[PDB]
Amino acid sequence: SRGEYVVAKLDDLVNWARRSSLWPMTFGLACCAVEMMHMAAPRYDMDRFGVVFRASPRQSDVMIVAGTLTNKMAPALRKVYDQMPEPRYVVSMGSCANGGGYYHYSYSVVRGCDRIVPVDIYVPGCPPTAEALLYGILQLQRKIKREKRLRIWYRR
Amino acid sequence: VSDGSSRPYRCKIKAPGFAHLAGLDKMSKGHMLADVVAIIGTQDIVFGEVDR
Amino acid sequence: HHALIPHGKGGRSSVSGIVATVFGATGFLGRYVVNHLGRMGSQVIVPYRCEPYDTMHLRPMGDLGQIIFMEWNGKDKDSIRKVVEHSNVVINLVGREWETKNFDFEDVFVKIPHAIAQVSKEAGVEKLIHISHLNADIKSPSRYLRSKAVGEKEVRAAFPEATIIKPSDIFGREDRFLNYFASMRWFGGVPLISLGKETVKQPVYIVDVSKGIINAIKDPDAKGKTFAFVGPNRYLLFDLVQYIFAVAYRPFLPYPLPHFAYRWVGRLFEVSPFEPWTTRDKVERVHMSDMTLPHLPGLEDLGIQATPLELKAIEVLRRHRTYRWLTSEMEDVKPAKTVN
Amino acid sequence: VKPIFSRDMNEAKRRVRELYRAWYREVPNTVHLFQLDISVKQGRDKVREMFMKNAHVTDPRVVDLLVIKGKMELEETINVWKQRTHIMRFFHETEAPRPTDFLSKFYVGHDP
Amino acid sequence: GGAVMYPTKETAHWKPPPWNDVDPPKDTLVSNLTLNFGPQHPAAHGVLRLVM
Amino acid sequence: DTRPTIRPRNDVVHKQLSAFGQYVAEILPKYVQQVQVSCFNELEIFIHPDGVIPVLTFLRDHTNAQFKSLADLTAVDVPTRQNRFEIVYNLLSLRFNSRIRVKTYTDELTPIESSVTVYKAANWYEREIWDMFGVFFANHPDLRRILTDYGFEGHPFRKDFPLSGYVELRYDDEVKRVVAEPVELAQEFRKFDLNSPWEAFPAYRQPP
Amino acid sequence: PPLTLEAIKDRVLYVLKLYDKIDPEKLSVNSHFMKDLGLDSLDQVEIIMAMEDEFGFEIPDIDAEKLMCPQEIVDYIADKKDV
Amino acid sequence: MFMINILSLIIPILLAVAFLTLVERKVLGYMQLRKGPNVVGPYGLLQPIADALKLFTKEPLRPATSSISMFIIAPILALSLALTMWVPLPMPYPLINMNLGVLFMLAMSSLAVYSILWSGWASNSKYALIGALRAVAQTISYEVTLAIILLSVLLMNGSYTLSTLITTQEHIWMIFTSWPLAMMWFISTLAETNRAPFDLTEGESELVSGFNVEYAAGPFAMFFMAEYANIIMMNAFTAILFLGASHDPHTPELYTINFVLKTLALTITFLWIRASYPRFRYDQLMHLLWKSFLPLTLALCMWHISLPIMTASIPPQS
Ligand SMILES: NC(=O)C1=CN([C@@H]2O[C@H](COP(=O)(O)OP(=O)(O)OC[C@H]3O[C@@H](n4cnc5c(N)ncnc54)[C@H](OP(=O)(O)O)[C@@H]3O)[C@@H](O)[C@H]2O)C=CC1
Ligand code: SF4
Repeated sequence: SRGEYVVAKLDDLVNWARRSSLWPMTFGLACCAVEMMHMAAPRYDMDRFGVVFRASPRQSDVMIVAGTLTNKMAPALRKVYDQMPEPRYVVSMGSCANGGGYYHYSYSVVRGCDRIVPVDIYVPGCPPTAEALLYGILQLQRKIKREKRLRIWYRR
Repeated sequence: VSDGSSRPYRCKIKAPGFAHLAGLDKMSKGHMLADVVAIIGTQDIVFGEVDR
Repeated sequence: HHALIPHGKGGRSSVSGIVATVFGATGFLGRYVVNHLGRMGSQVIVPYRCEPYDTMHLRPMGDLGQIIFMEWNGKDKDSIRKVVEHSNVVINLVGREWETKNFDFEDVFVKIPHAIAQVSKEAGVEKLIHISHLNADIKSPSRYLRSKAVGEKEVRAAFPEATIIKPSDIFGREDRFLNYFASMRWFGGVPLISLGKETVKQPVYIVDVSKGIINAIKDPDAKGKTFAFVGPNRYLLFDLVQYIFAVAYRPFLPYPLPHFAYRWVGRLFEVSPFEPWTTRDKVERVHMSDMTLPHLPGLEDLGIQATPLELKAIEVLRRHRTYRWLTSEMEDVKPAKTVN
Repeated sequence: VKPIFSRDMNEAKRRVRELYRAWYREVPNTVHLFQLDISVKQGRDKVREMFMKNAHVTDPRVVDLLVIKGKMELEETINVWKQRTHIMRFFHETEAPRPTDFLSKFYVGHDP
Repeated sequence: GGAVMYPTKETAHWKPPPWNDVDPPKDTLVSNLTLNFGPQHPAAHGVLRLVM
Repeated sequence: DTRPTIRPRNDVVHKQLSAFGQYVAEILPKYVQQVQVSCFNELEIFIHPDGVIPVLTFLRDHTNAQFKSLADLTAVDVPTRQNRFEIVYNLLSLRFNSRIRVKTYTDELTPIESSVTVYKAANWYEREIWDMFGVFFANHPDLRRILTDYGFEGHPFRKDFPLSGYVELRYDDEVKRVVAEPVELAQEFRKFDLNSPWEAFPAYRQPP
Repeated sequence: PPLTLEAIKDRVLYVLKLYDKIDPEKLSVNSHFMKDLGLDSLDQVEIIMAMEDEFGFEIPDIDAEKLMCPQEIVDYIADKKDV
Repeated sequence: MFMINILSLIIPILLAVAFLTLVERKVLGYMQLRKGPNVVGPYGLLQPIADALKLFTKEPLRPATSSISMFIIAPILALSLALTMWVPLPMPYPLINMNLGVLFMLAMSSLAVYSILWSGWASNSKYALIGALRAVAQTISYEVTLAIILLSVLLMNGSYTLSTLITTQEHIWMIFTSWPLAMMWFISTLAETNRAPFDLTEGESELVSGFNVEYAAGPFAMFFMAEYANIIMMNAFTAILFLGASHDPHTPELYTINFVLKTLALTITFLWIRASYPRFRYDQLMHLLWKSFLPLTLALCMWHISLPIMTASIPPQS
């Protein structure tokens, strides 16, 4: 039908804009934040893909949890995530943020940021290489490309 | 600290930035907010070693 | 056949043997039902027809592998089969307060319930928890409550040993009842039929309803029983809305609107292709007084004591206050008059 | 043994009362500042409950240490170093009630 | 002596001015701003809560 | 012995450290209980817990001991002693290019005089010792939690404190906040028994 | 308006009535808190704090330990107010 | 036809702002051994469109502590004034020809400040309040010097009419006559637009996001557009004032092109300065503008008052 075609084309336009102008917040916790800086380094240049590191959570689209998420830090991470205006995405970088990593059996480490915020992409490594994080972000762009938000609305 | 076994009994780590950050208030006396940003950077602090 | 021995301490990493398929878990009640199931260590299967993004908030509710997401179609029994095939409990929460283009109250409160109940028997599911509405009448003024009664009979026909729950007006953080009245401030006054003096409502907290569903599954005697989940206090519509505008610190301007005019206003808001702000059935349901059914067990029989609205109303309506009245406590506002 | 702050239990009890007054007069501010969804009575009862947990203590050194930790907890609350999550951790809500009856324990699991 | 020659009940509570007209300074001390230079801040290295 | 595998031993520094240990013991016999020099040229002075301030102030101000830098301040938990907590002071002397160690002991209740007046670095070190072990330092300008969570209960670096702790955090959708719950592990920490049943070093054999 | 002993007694008894744990049957100017009303040390501390709020002065714990009866509270308030 | 002219002065300016975002990103990248947006569209030409669509499809949040009325009015004032300050610009013919267009520009800039003030105040956040106070301090420091330098350089123009600037510079750029005033005016324009070494109102590395920290989606896009439109407009003002261009009355395109190129060069220098220097401390900004510029601006004002009289070169009134 003509209705589905317009909605599908509109959905592609909306998805293309969101996935090609991802704005991660400047949020780094540990060793993995250093490799995150190397993704913004000239060699890999995350800004080349439109991925620009905004500072305030209210002006961001992705939260890249890069580092160990301690118990003392967990409430701060959740509130900063909640203050992100939707649509917002979470990318877990490093084994520390995935399932606790080296400090899984620690009295003051949350066993993965998944227990605090919903995660869209898990980037494995300790630390994941700057390409591995870039691969995860480019994988997130593909995941957003497969978002039929308006197309489902037309069929609700 | 070694007890004779193959696992260390106690391993205290002395972070150089642990003492430097303790004196942040001492150094940032009479300085503005923008100067504290400078003072934090000049101490070369990585919180992995500070928070062992 | 799928019988599991509970293990652990009932925590996040425990095993409870409560493998469940919560239909319509992407909704106000669904979130709490899944969260209660997830925290006990239950294999929760969440069917969804929306975008996986909308299901993201359900992900942290369970341990690794304890929350499985798989798509389903309400008009495809095959999709229902693959989502209830390995479940020993099935909970039906699918329900929309407004008729859509492709789904009407009959399709959501009669056809789907019947399909879920029918397929569950085929797969051998042990326990089914159906959620109707306290005021479900075969001759009710509202089509929403009309279909809610027809589907109730069909579920018992398809699934004879199925627990049926009839919540009154669930209220909570993401509710469309307390937020509904508090959002009427944008339209100036508060239109109420007969100034809300001829309607009695007995709202129920969202947590109590969710815990009642979980306790119903745990209870071995809930099979075949029909429960009615109601709050501990009955309020007049005018008194309840005034209390809603009281803890919200909003100027309460109630003006009586005739029934035909209010129905006309409801029709205007149905034009919106998105979620309507109000509906003609929404108007009739709000004006309809809550039924009293002392012949049915409630939350008390399941061990959960209903929480009074006064204790849990500050949570819902705090976001509706201005900066002036954000830090005000929950004790300054006096409880409204209850018709008990 | 060398004392910490008090040489007698009466002296130690004095500091406990001083801490309780500070805690009792802080609860209205804690509910207001943290925007808690509880009543002032609930917080003040909770303060009483936590004090009553350490009621069997008889060693004055332990009493002083408990008050020292009590003041530290109060300072975090006054300075809003704690958050709403930290304050509401005393009111265990997500934790399911664990019955203390033998037959109830027997039904649930192998817990001794 | 006193504030006025013919004092009344209301005026009797009011005391005479200081001898050097220097009113005792008030103790309404100005409170500072407890800004939270918290973890999210870009200059805080992500895991530093600076309560200034 | 000799040859590349072994580590060379310097006797000159050993003699100097032994002489300085005798010097310190002579000057401060009221608090010094024992003096040792390890084979790798590290000097340790053992001090009665009341001698923290006097001995440290001597080692900081004395013309023949200018240990003006507090290298480290830690505690060692040995739960087999009456005074399980062993407080260790690491000092550095830039004037004589040497280091010294001061070791005291304390119980779970007996406080220790705070060396903030001696070294201003001891502030956060004593805060960390209190947070991790529970040792209380009297006359401390600001003693509170430095490394653990704000509502944390217990001192983790104690030998009897479990590795995984007692509580864990997660986000609950009902209460809209991070909540603490008793720790439950998907996989238990597999404890390994690694010690060999055969004596490795005959030089450290304890009497039967 | 000058302060009177009867006014102090009435205000003290009103504050005691406001306290929930105090049963009005045993409540009298002479009735001991712990011995008769059935109160704890912490309950007495809460009562002292309520009296401080009512009368707007600070009672050190040294005096609060002495205060055990409503008449004793009235006497302390009168002495502090010179009434 | 006048409405068509209004649209042909507003929509192209918004497109220029949108693509100036991309130009800035790519210039910073290539000055940082990087590559600017290069994936979205050919050479990144589709990046601004993606950014705009994302921002306007992003959920805007209304802070609970914020005063809604001011919080919404501030962005509107910022953009409306940013689009209005282009009305009197002579390129070569001004849309609205005012005898005192220069004072109109000054007044419009002075009003635009309240956008940052109210956005900061109404945001009801500590960082936003700090950003608003920093904006206040910034406008305290540059306004006097800005006005004095502008007056001194217009003393050789004969009037505050902007169009006359083209005639005055018919044989020679006015920068050859007031290059110290040109330098000070350039720095004052940098400080005014909350730009390079003077990005104190926003303070990304010190105030997270400054006054606009609580702004998201559409309103944030409006503030960004207003900021960059003010950048381009101020660079255009610098071009017409000092870097005069030839105007053949029968071929206005010649001026338009020369003007555009000069404005583009000045904007590129703005980005160049942004990626070359550290940020000032606003105490140091105020001290500089009050103790190194202001005395010199007063001295040069005296000089440029006395010079036409002492050289019998007073410009015509009409
Ligand atoms: N106060 C109340 O809300 C009361 C409600 N009830 C009934 O109990 C249940 C409680 O659910 P509630 O929290 O209100 O849910 P919501 O209205 O918040 O959300 C409806 C849920 O049902 C799903 N759903 C609705 N229609 C369809 C459809 N045609 N096909 C597939 N899925 C569908 C939705 O999935 P999706 O989001 O993807 O569309 C969503 O998960 C409902 O059946 C409700 O009518 C009874 C008494 C009181
Ligand atoms: S995953 Fe490895 S590198 Fe990354 S933060 Fe954890 S420990 Fe550091």
